[PDB]
Amino acid sequence: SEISRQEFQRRRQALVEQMQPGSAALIFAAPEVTRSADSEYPYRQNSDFWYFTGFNEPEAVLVLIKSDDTHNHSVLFNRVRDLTAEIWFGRRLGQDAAPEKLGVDRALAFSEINQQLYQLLNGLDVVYHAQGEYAYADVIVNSALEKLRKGSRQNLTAPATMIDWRPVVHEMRLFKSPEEIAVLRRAGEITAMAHTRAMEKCRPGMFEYHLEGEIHHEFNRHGARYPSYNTIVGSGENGCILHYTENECEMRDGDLVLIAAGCEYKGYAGDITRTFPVNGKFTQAQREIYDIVLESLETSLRLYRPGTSILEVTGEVVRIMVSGLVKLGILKGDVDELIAQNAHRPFFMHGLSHWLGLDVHDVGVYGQDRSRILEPGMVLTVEPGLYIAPDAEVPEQYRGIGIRIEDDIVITETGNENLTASVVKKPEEIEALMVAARKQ
Amino acid sequence: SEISRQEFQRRRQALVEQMQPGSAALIFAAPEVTRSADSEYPYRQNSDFWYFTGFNEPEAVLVLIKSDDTHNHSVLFNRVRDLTAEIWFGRRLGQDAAPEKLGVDRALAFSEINQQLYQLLNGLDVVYHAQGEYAYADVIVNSALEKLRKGSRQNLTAPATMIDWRPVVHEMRLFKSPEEIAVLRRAGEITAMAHTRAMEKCRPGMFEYHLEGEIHHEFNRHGARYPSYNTIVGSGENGCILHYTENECEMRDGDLVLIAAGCEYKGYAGDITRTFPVNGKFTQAQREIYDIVLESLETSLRLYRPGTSILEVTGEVVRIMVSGLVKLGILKGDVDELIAQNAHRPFFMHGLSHWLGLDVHDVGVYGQDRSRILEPGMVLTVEPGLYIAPDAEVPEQYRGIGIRIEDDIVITETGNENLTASVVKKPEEIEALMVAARKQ
Amino acid sequence: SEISRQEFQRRRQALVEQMQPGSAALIFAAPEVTRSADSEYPYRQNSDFWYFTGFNEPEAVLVLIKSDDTHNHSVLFNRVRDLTAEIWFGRRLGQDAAPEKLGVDRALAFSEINQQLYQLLNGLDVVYHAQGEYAYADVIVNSALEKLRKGSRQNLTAPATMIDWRPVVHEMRLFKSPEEIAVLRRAGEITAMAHTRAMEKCRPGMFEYHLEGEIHHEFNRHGARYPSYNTIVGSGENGCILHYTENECEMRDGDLVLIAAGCEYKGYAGDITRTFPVNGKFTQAQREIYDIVLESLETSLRLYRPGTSILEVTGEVVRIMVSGLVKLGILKGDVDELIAQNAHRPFFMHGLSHWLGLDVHDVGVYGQDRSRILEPGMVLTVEPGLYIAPDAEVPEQYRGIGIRIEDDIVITETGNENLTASVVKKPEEIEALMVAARKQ
Amino acid sequence: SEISRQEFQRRRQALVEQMQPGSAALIFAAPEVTRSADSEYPYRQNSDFWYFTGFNEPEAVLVLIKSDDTHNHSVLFNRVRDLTAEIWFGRRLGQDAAPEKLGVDRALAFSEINQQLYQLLNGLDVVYHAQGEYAYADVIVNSALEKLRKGSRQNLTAPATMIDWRPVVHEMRLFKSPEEIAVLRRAGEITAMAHTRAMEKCRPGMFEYHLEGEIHHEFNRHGARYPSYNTIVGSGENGCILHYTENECEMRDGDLVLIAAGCEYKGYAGDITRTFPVNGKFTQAQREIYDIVLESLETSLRLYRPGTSILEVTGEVVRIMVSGLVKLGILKGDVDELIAQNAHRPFFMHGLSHWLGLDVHDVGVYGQDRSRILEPGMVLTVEPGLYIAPDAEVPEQYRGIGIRIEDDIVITETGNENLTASVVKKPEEIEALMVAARKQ
Ligand SMILES: [Mg+2]
Ligand SMILES: [Mg+2]
Ligand SMILES: [Mg+2]
Ligand SMILES: [Mg+2]
Ligand SMILES: [Mn+2]
Ligand SMILES: [Mn+2]
Ligand SMILES: [Mn+2]
Ligand SMILES: [Mn+2]
Repeated sequence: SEISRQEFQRRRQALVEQMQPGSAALIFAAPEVTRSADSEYPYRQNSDFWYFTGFNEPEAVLVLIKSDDTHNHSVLFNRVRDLTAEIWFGRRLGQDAAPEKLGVDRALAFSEINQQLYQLLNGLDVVYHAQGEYAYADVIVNSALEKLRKGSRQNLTAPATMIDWRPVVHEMRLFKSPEEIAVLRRAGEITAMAHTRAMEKCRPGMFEYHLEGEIHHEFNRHGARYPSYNTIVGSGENGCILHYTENECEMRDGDLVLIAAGCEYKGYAGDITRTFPVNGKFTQAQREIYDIVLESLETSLRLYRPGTSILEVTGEVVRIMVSGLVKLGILKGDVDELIAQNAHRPFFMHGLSHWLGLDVHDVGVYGQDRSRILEPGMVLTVEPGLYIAPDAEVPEQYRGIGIRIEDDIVITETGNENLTASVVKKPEEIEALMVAARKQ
Repeated sequence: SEISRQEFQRRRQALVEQMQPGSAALIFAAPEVTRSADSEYPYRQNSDFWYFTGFNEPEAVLVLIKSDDTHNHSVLFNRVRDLTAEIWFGRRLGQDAAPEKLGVDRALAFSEINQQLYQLLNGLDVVYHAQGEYAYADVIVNSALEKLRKGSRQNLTAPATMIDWRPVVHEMRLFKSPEEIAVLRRAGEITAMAHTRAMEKCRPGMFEYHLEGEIHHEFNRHGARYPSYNTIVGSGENGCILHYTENECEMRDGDLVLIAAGCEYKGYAGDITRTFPVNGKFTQAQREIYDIVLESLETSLRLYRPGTSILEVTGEVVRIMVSGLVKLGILKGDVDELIAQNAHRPFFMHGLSHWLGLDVHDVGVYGQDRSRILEPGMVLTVEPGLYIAPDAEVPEQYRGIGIRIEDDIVITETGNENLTASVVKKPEEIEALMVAARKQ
Repeated sequence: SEISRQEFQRRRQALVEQMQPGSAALIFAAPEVTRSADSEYPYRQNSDFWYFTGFNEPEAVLVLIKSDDTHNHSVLFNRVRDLTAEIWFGRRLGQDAAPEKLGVDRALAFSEINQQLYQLLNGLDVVYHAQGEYAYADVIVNSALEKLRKGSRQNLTAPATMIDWRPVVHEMRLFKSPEEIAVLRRAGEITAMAHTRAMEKCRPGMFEYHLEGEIHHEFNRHGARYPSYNTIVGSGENGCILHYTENECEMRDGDLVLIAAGCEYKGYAGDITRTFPVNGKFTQAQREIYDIVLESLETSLRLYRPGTSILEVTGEVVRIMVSGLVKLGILKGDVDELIAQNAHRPFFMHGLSHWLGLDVHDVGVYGQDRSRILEPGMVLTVEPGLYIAPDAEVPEQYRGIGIRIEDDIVITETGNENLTASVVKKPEEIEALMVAARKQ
Repeated sequence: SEISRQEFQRRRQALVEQMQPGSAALIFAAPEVTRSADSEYPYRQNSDFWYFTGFNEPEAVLVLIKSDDTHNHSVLFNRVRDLTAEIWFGRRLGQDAAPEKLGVDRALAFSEINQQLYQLLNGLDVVYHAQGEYAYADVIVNSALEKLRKGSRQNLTAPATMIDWRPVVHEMRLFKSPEEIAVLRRAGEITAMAHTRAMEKCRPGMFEYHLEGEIHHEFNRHGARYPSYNTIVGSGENGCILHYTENECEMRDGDLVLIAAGCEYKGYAGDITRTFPVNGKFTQAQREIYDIVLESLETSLRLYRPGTSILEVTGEVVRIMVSGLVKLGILKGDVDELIAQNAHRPFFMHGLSHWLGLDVHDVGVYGQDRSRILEPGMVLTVEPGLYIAPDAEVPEQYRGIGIRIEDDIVITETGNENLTASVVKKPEEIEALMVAARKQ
């Protein structure tokens, strides 16, 4: 699946619909980024710029002008075409093709932006700009307003009101359209297929990085060239470190392995976590921690629906975890007291769920302590985990265990749809998958 | 292979050996880098910082102080240890472990650098600093010198002489040690193995990006997690674009495919280019252009040795190319005149060779028009190419063809060693390899 | 006269009255300014900061917070008291005295501003700030908003709307109160008294700078320590240069001298220009140019009233000037055509009138081509001039003559009040004043 | 007196004589400076720029290039001429006149500096630059070096060594030439004449600022338009504040008045302090403190000579002060112990002497605790003072007294010359001068 021109158009109109009359919205592209010396990282367009343009070039600015409640138009600044530059660093849209390709009214050369932008802004009342987002953008916008302010003898005037569009735009991205969901559904399928391959490929003696390569190859072959975030393969005690990306260790028979990987497909992010035995068979100590994390996930998946919140479902997961850990002797005392003492926090120290979208940790307001009432169209992760440090004062068999199980869901009219259930998580189904592969 | 502690030590002493008495050299680490929102790219240490420390953390500064011709010592500023931070973003060396692990005399907290650095610099005559390399570094160094200048009532004084260490350090990196060469030799083997796999895997109907995934998987499985540069898979007319990285097109039976990929192994870069038929069989038009590019490579490999230069070997390649193109009717006129008219340049528009090392386009002085006399220990690429644009006024059969063949060599006492000959380039050996794979 | 506490209070309330509910206005003080090395210029408070505080310290910020339509309060950040610092660089208000002295609700240490300001702004909808006014201020405000934006996990939120208060505040300053006018009336008397002294003191052989010293001494003795702008004493051909401040030349018998000086009294600016013979007797050529400039001034003073504009009165002055210059042969042709050709502009090349107040070139909107309808309370200068360059192609006797006559007026309910008529401008009254002094 | 072209030439050659072969020295002019809105302070050229050019324009850069030990030349960047701009903001030298007027080899337009400077610097080994002196200068120089560094394919190269010229240039300014001394001698005469006038004019009932106006008028009439520093008139308890410039108080019969004023004449600074009774007659308590300060000055003036130091003469002054204060009961205990306890410091808390020159607090190295051996040609102030705070626990009659007496001297071959003895300081000679004036 993909995002059509029509959808990019609707999004711009949805934004403009909310802008005041006599205003201009300025959305800048991401700068290129050095990796070392003159070699650069693969380009990643700014998410908000991408959201409105589907245009993957740097040195580009969308300008949406609203004259009144029925009049508005779009100017794109982008790089001019250049034979030399393209024979080297590759094709560019240019100005001729831009209006038709991107559905914008006008297209001007980025090199002229300092001589043009202030003219577009002259006489307006409001300018919507994301201050401090990019330095070069602030330079451009401040430079344009200075011309207008100091140029009253040339009958210029600056908009006196600047407004952050980020709250507005991020509220928009918080609610996914059917097109967005179809794309995310596929990023789900692709990411899940990679996690299955990792489970099937893993043998003791392989390195954590070998499963990374397997996952990335799978993303790639389905047309998801880059991951959504730096992949984590934490075997053994490395699984207790939430952002472990060294992936440098030999995987040992007896250890668990926590794999956290996500693809980026048409800009949208998959994000799955699966934990499993390197030797294909859970031990009793591993099962005892795993069944608690799994029940937390399965209950959350039953509970997530419109009307509830992340805060609320989290309360149910806390209860499941404290109760489970008491029964294992990892915690001692009354369950209810232990909850009010947050006794779980040394072992489960992150949130249950985050928004998912163009960014893996997606934009949108959570509300105080994530108490926001969920509504259909919201996409989020469900990711309970338990992490018992190597030197935790608990029964020995639980020390140095890190387990997380993460799924991606979308809130629907009567509950949620699970986008990542195509990769197994029930421990017997994991063990069966892995036994199958060792045959073949 | 790898780089030992001893080697990192020697390098620092080699630098200090050249510093003046009463001086301090300041080498800063690379900053982390955003990819989108709060997710970051995989960390890539500054090459010069890596060269002297083998230390892959940000927020770290090497300070080498030379008191006189026999007295000198090293202070490392690096991040302090922090349980919380490491449970999240992963392990850190800290100050306790640093002196022993990295072979430095002292280790201080980066957070204290503003309160400490000016003390280290007080009373010196010279400070070696790479101005404009990183903004945060310039802020730190300028801030330290301002304290010293304005603090004469506290008996402080600033070094009045600042010197760029980059010329000195890059001259050092231009000459590889036996350890460096062993590492580069393996980056050669790994990169070559990937290009062979790409040749064996390619079928018509596959996308350019599918061969990218095959190459990256191969790098990964040999412990080269990231490439040295953004991989190019240019099939058909896409091969005429020198930095084509979209890799988005279906590969067609009849087209050639130019694959330019390199691994990064222990920090050092492989860089290979191979061009071949998507269907495993060169056409006559393809052979006619390929044999010219290949003869250029084979002659260059015979000629490269101590005493000659890149400029000089390039002259021989120009002659081979002009002569070849005349015989095909791509160029008309006297060969010698055509050379003095640079008639080849529309078709071969980049250099023959670049330095290779910690950076793929490696540091070191080429001399005017790359006329520098080569010496043993120099590592460089040999990469002739011919690119006939789709709309070139030449016989039709040559239009839209892009061919390059690149090998990595090291200059030795009596010639060069080819690090990448383990992947085939003779057209019959390419066709044989590909026929073999299609069986299976 | 002076400005009371009550007036400073009213001004703040007038500003707040116009702010939106749930907003904060941030007004910063001027930075100290180096003259050479470590010696600084006399401090000059930012006019807008002065306008609301009457507080002549740097490192100070007024914060006016509007909670709703009946609730609002003021926090002043200012420098803490310090015995050492004051024994050196002089007294400071501190925080204890500030609420009572300046009539503000709270007073905090400027050194704490980064730790406090974001707390004041948390949860508001609008912040009024003058962007690009001072660099240190922008750093402070951007820093405060970044904390609030990135701090949603600490239940912080930034105002999404920033608004320039300058248009609002400058509209306020455009209309002077009775207190302001009494002060300006005295700045008028003082400035006029200086121009009379200059006329009485001038002999041929004195230098232009000697009359500067006389003027400044007069300002000083009436308690106007500094001038409003750099004083101009342009004798002879130096009078053709509108901002001639070298004042370095010997004044010659036969030349005219244009003196443009203004005092600064309680922050408010006088601005007078008078031109006169260095030898106390106008020649015929001087009278012929002088009578045109004078009639322009006298007619303008009759015409200036509520209902008309500067543009309109300027049209009458153009007519007077073109007609006068035709009769002298300086211009040739029909008067009406010459006006439509702007034939006067080589000789009268600046505006007739500028707003006067806390700044000599005072704030407030002129409207296109200064067409704004005048209203009572507006203070402005009336300053026609004619400047015949030394090499102008006109009759010899007019070359190298520069004459301007400037008065300060305030628009009243039925016309204007002249604040500077206490210094003579009729040529016979100038000559009489000067003859009297020579006795002284 | 004044500074000739020849002297400016010698100074440049003296600098070049010390530069390395293959180097360029870059000396930038001062930027204009805002006072309020669009009105600016009187221009004050950077002292070091003035020192080598005698050129009082902004947007100007001296470039001294040293090719070898006998070859060197000067390029001045300065503002181009412009009719419009000069008819407004006044005359400019331009490029045509500059070589002859300023004795430089070449003169280029400042507007071209970014396109030219890097060409001048290309291929050099050293560039002398004052980093952090002015922001615009650092931008220019960093910009020029970046072009050269990144432009090796255009056979450019940057000087790898940057050196601060300030230590070198300030050592030069520390030793005044006969021309400089003649100028300083006159700045002495002028400043002294102002202090005499202040003594003769002062009556009780006058304000501190009235004597400021008298002093400035005197500076002005001798052709010293601006003071060297912000004038201090501290009567009564205001005299205990070392940098008291409010000068806002009525001068009371019975109080002392400390006047600290200095002129700026041809760029060079006078700096005199005199203290005296507002009513022309010292009381006994005033005499008792005054005679200690005066004996300190008179002994210092006998002692200052080549071979001694400021530190050393200061030791003698400490002894005089401690002994004097003991005899008055202001200090109790053994004199020698009290000295080793620095018991004087609450009452005499600044240095005895500072370098004087183009800056009042002039450049040049003092050595640790001002221990530098004095040599002929050094110009410095001699300024002992005693300041008894209003709430000091000492006999009542001494509280709230501030007395300083400052003279300017130049070290000669066999002692010093007093430049400011033309204004009286013996108390009977003060009282006589003041009685004479009252007749006016
Ligand atoms: Mg265990
Ligand atoms: Mg073809
Ligand atoms: Mg004349
Ligand atoms: Mg007393
Ligand atoms: Mn997640
Ligand atoms: Mn290459
Ligand atoms: Mn005026
Ligand atoms: Mn002094």
